[PDB]
Amino acid sequence: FSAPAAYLTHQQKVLRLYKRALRHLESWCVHRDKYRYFACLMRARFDEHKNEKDMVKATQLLRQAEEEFWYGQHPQPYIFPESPGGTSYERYECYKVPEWCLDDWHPSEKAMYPDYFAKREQWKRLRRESWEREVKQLQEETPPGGPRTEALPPARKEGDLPPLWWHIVTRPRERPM
Amino acid sequence: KDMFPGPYPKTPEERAAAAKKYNMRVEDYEPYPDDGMGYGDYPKLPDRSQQERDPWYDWDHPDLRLNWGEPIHWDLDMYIRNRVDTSPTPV
Amino acid sequence: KRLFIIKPSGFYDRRFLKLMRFYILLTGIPVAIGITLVNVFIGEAELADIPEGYVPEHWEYFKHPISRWIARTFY
Amino acid sequence: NVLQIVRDHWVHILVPVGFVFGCYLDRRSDEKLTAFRNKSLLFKRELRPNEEVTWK
Amino acid sequence: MLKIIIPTTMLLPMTWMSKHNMIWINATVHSLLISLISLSLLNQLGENSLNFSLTFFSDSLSAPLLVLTTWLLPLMLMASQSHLSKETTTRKKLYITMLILLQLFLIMTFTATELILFYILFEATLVPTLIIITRWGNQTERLNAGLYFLFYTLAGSLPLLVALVYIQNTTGSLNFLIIHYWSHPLSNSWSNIFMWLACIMAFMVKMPLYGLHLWLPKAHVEAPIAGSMVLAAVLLKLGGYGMMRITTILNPLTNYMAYPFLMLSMWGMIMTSSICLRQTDLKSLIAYSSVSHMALVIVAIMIQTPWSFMGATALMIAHGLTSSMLFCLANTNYERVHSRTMILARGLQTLLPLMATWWLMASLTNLALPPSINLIGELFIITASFSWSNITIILMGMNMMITALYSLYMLITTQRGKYTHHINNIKASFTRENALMALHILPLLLLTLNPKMILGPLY
Amino acid sequence: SWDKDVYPEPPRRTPAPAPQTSLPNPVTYLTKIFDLLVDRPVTLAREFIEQQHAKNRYYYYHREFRRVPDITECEEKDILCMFEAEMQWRRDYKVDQEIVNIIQERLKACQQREGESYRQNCAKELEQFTQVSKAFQDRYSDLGAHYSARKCLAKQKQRMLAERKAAKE
Amino acid sequence: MNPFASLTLTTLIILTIPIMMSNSNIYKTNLYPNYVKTTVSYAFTLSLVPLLMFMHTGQEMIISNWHWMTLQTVELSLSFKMDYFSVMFIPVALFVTWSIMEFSMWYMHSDPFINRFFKYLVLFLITMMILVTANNLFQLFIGWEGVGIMSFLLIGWWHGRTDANTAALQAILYNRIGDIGFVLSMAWFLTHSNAWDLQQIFMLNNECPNMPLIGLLLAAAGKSAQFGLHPWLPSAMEGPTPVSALLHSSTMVVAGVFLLIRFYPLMETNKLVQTMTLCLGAITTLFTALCAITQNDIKKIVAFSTSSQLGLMMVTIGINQPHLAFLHICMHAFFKAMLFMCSGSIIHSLNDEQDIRKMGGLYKAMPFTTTALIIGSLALTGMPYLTGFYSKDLIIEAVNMSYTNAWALLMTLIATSLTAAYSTRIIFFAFLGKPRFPPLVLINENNPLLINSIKRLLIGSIFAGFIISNNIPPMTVPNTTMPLYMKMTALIVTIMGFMLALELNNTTYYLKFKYPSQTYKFSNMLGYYPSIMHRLPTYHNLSMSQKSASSLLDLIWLETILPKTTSFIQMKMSIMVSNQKGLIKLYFLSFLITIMISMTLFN
Amino acid sequence: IRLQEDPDPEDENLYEKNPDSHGYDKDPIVDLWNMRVVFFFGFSIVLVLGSTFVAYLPDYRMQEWARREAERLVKYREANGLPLMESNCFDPNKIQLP
Amino acid sequence: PKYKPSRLATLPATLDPAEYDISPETRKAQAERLAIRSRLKREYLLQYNDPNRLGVIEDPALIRWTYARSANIYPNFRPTPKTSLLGALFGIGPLFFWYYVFKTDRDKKEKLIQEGKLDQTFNISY
Repeated sequence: FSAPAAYLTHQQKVLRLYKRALRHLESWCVHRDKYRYFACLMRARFDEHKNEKDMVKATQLLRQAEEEFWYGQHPQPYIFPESPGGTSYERYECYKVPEWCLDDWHPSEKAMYPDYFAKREQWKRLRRESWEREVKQLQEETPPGGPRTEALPPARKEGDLPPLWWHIVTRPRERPM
Repeated sequence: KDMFPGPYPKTPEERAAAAKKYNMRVEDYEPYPDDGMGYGDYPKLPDRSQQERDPWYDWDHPDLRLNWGEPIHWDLDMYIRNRVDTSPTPV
Repeated sequence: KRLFIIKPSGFYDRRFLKLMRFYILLTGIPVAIGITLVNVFIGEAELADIPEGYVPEHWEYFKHPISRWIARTFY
Repeated sequence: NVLQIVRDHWVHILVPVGFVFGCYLDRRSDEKLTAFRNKSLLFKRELRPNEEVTWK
Repeated sequence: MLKIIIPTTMLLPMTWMSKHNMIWINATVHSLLISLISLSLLNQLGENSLNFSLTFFSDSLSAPLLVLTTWLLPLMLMASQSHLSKETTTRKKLYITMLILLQLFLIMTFTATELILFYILFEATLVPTLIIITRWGNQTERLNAGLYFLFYTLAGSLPLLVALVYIQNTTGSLNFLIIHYWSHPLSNSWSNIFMWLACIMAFMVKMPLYGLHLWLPKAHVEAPIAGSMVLAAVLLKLGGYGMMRITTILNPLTNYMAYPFLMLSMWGMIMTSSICLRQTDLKSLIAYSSVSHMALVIVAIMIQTPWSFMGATALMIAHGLTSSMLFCLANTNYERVHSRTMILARGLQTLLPLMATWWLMASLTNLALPPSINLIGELFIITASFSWSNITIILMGMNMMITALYSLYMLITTQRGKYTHHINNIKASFTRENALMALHILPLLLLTLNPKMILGPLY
Repeated sequence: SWDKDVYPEPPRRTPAPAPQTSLPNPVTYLTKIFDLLVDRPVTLAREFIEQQHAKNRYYYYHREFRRVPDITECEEKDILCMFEAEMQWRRDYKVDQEIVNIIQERLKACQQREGESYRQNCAKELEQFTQVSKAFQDRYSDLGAHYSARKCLAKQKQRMLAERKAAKE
Repeated sequence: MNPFASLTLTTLIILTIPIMMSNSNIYKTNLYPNYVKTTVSYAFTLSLVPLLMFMHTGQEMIISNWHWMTLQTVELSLSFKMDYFSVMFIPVALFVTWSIMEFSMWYMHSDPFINRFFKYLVLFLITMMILVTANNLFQLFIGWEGVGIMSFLLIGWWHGRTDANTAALQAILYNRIGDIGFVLSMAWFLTHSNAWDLQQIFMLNNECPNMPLIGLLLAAAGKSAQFGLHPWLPSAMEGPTPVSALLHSSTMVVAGVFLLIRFYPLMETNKLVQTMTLCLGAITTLFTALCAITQNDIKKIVAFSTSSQLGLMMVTIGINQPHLAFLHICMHAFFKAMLFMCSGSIIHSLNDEQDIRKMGGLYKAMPFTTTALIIGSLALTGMPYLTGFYSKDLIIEAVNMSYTNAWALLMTLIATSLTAAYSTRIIFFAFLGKPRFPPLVLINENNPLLINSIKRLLIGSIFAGFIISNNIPPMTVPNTTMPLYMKMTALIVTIMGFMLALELNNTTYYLKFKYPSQTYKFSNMLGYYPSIMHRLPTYHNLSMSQKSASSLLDLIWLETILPKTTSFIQMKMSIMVSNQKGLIKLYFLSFLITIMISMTLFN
Repeated sequence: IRLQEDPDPEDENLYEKNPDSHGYDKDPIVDLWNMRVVFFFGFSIVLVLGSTFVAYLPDYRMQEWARREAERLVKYREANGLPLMESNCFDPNKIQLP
Repeated sequence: PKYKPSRLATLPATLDPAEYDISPETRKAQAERLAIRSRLKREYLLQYNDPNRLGVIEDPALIRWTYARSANIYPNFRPTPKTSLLGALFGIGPLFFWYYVFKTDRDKKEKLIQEGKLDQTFNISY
């Protein structure tokens, strides 16, 4: 994912409502041609108040649209199969094994895949070597009262890796199988 | 030892210390009402299920949708995703 | 593309299962063979009436030969 | 040497000797309780030829 | 009976004089041998009890419990090997001796012919248990838990001592055989009522009864794994055994005095299982499940119908095995994660598959999956209670539902879901742990084949 | 082998097969195949094992207990006589339970055998089981978990007193 | 008769061989699923032999091979009641399981634990066989709980998916609610008729009081997902499609109806129970079909159809027509499993797309599964001279021509139209129309396993109804003379449903977006039952458990009442006794007071 | 507040010193022997031999004897027309009812 | 129409009026909440991504939760009239209710037994 923000701007909130409204309308309009027709009509409604400048007026309109969205909410909206709430959501989660278990393999098991584990050792060394700089770099770029946002800085200088990278880089594949 | 739940905060100073202990803002922190039920100074977090929490946000504990160090609801076990859900309903 | 599949170490549980089966069968197989052999050849007993002026032993009131041996020797 | 073996594994006979001695002690108590050898009104029978006791 | 008692005593000098590298090995060997010897006692007669001597006897009630204790000792040693591996040789030998003393005391309790001898030994069991809990406990609540357990048991027992001496003075003998053959009905006088209370309350405390069960959670949670094993496998059954023995001379006053305890237990099973539903500690959940399962036995004993007693014996044996197994599994997880919070470790099924299978089978036995001896006992008790009153089925079925719910909840929370990311010390299951789980499960499933052995003397 | 008197099995009445269709009954061919490939080798193995048993022919006897004075003819504190009588009573209790079991087996076999006519063709079995049930219940019921010969004696005495009162009225 | 017993036992014993071999290398190898499938196929072929013997003569037997334990006057022995119901159902179940196993071999090919999956399928098959071939209530209960637990395991196949775990727990919960009634029935029969065997129970019970039959009804509703205990079946779609196709479409779900059918001689005696079953089944049919009308997940629609069918069987029980209900069980097992397999094929081809809204233009893309779905849906709607025609139509006829609660009959007939409606839904919105699935078309059903399994079920769905009906001996007196409109009512209602559903589907094409109606919200929210009845009770129970029991009583009052109070009293007394003053004057004055008091009191 | 050793690190995994551990102790040979002892005596002996011993345990519950005696009694009762089971567990002749 | 929230059906943020407040104090409060969250997240990540660390990362919040749920219950308990009333009515109330029900049923059955009305034709197992 991406680093979260403290709040959502009024523009961001309207965009979020726009995507939800279209998706619910698509759920209502099973046939594609039917959806495309009403999609533009709904888009026009957003365009009608695109010029709207008064924030109080715009906020008032936003409240009304969300109330309208709830009343017109599809009781059983379409959710992507691997999306949260989908039929296949978290289906392969059990097959995802953390990489640190490989270090617990018996020497016989590690002998079955010598080349892979040899390359794995290289990755282990890389993590340890860069770790000290990672923490040090974070301190340098950390504001006085600690971090106020969860966003992390990149590798400023060559030879360094982005701080706190091991888990993101070595995370389990979508389909371990 | 001081990082353990204590008695109901009486002075505002006690309330601030409790808020700091639970890693909550002093404004947000709210102890359970002093009804003698043994709740103590534990925060009265909103009674919303873990399912309501943003599924796209990266949680430290994904299955529980929780972060490390975040104050834990008193009835979390009841409000787990596998149990009672308080999410909004269309009707 | 053959990709390495991260798995928990399976050698230890498999070893436990192997050892358990080995130790169980170490005596089960002889015991099962003995049971089959005794039942096939020695067989059970017939409910004959007590002969006159005879006091059957405590093991002579049981039918299955293994049960008779157990009663006679351990009881 | 076998001596070294028994020197380190002598404690492995205590409990077996315990069982043997217990069998003896149990037998002793039974001998003390032989007061109704063939006096029960259910198992009263004449000793068979060349039988010292019924051991009951 | 000395064929079992004497080797158990001979275990102590062996353990004290065994080499530091051979303590556990010798103890386990000879404990298993002693269990094999104790297996002979299962050949109970149809009517008469096996009266070995004037002091020791056994029946179809005592023999299963004796076999259970003699079998439980080796598994306790195996479980104790792990945490007691950095202990000095003297203290390790001390722990082994405490376990051996507990086993010897329990054997003598289950075989004692004289009621006062049974009281002496059954209250002697407190000393080793207290020492084990207070000395080798891991938390700081161990001292308070030991105090609670000891004081609850003593407050129950002392009136029992007074009552037993009174019976000896009046009847003339406390031998179970004489007490049963010369039984005389009790009147409804207040003196008889208080005698009945004195004779029942101690065993009610021993097997956790709702209201007097507060000691059990503390004891089981704080005690070391072996101590919890005995506490939940034999020490609780001590109450049931004593109550079944003592009810012989407590009739017909039992009919009038059972209602309070009967209602307490019938509501307590539901209450404790509901408490299990909302527990945050694994060991506490196991303990409360034990409370409910023992309340079932309390009901069975109070009703005094033959089917109830058969089901009570079967349930006692089954629960002993299951609770010991559950505590062992929780101990393995705790040793790996160094915490007893249930929600701390999640998705262990992926990391440890075989231990997850053990968890599944143990939970299935806990919810009384047919035809496990657990279900046999539970169903017999349910039928007996239904004969007592048809309304009982409501509470009994609800309790069954809640038991299934919380057992599967435990399995799902621990052995299912997304694995905890930060926990990286979960190593592969040791052979010893798997062997412990197997030696807990296999005997039970085999016992299902021939339930007659563990169906009590009323079979 | 068993006593047909104890376990009455009405003489079998199998109807004669009278095929009216040219099509060959598959059941007949299947039964012939099953006999040849299964019954024959099974019978041969049985014969071999029976020969082995015939070689090692030994007998086991049935222990019989003499009658012992009942608890009625027993002194108040005579524990020896009381023990004898109680053991006799428990033996008789077991025998009565087994008698009930035998009659129940008869009833179940009748229910299955008579098929849809079970209601009309098992009246005798139902009556027998009812009689045995009544007798067993009157003799042994409500005694309690700690049942004893003295308890049956007390129940019988109470029953006899009630019978006397009823007859006097 | 001798081969009858031998073969009947051997089928079940052969079914156990794969489980035993799960300890060998075959389990580790990739041949284990094929070995399982071949074992099931051979067992089905063996099961055909007793079926042929029974068809020729009517041979029915009970085999009490092993004696478990004799509890005083109650003897428990493993007894297999091989009668019409069991001897006929075993082949049907085995054939369906064979087809399902082939489909699983295709569908679950990539699954890492496919061998475990097949072993679990065999385990459930064994439990269901024990349930079917049970002469003791204890043996039937073993099958009951074994089926429930195997369902628990298979539904929660994907442990990572929290929804799967919740669904499995919910299934166990509802099934246990039924098991309460099952245990009540067992206890009642033991206490009153001193027996757990069907024989003596039937013999002694000739009036069969309400209580045992009511408990049996509760258990049947639990296993057959009747109203009140219905939500578990729809939620059971979380498991893999083969699991839903085999257990929760054809074997597990029919267990309750089989329980009621097995006790038909007792059920006929009582009258209130018949009416209760009738009304309950009517409610289930109406509600489940109404919900199915507005379901966007294909598996959900099929599951609700299964629930409706089970309710129709329960209504048939209410008409005191057990054999007809069993025949319907068989036919439903034949066609509904095929429908589920076709749905699974659609899902696999469309890359886990279970929402019908994103499925379209599948009529020509998948001709074979299209034909199979068409035939199966037609049979489900009782197309004449199909498996549906030989059971459902007779059921409707019997309901109309009987002294029946009027509203129950009405609900059955309305439900019949809704049946055609949801069929039209799963045809129009999935196979017909223009494609709505994502691009990168990977549609491919050219798999021998899938084709062969669906082909076997197709041949069954087309001819098995005729074969079975024309072979089984007559057991129900027919309603020969009947008003013509009543005779054709089933077909008329089906045609009405088809026409109205197709009309509404055509209006869906019209470019007219309209806001949801309250009735549509009610139907689509499953009548709101899984919302309020899954939040309020659970919340109250858990909150009460944590507060009133755990804290308020256990950790607060119970401790305050005995230990805390006693200890506090002891502490205060200790403080009083150990005044820590230590002055000779005071305790010597106390000595003087003691002397005076003793001299006065004891004189 | 006190000069005490720092908390002992997480218990050393016995696999670290020897990959083949079986648990039990640390010395590999004694681990092997402990596992052999537990498995041999625990599984091969008690679990197998004792199970066989209790399986063929001689019937002293008098079950078969009870059934055989019941068969004899039923034969006699039916042959003589006597009721299969009487209505009194003891003879009324010897009961001196008050 | 409008949506009425309940305890088991909370009000969504989209319909929540508070979500639309753009006042400066609310923005500062949101910033402070994010700051606390970021600090805790940073600490957890630092421990979590440390190669040397081999063990469970202790979570103080979890310890506090477990302690408060069990350990701190009694210490904060006060014998208020509400607590006493509720404790009595849920401790002895159900016991007395079940006692009454069971006693009445048992007495009814015993009465039927005494008059012989109760049917026990085959009730030979109890």
